[PDB]
Amino acid sequence: EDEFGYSWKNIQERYGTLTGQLHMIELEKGLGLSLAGNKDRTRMSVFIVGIDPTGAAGRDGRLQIADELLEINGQILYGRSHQNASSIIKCAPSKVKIIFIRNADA
Repeated sequence: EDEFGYSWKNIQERYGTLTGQLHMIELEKGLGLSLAGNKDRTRMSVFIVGIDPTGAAGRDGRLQIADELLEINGQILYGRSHQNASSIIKCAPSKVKIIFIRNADA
């Protein structure tokens, strides 16, 4: 585990059954992300719709448009409005840890 209780074992146990590919990354902050989604949708509840190419996420280069955000710093993002998820991200300290899933055709 890290400070949020995150390990690859743990996150695989929680989310390993979802269709798509699970990821976890750490970034230093802002992140320069635009989010969209629907609170009540059962997949794609909060997802990335924009990445500032000059901001922390863009420079890092691992996050991609349409990536579905599950958690940041121990807080669950799905089932909540994208604005609430954006607020959580904005209020977070510099160091962030993000669990997300990517949904490729093939």
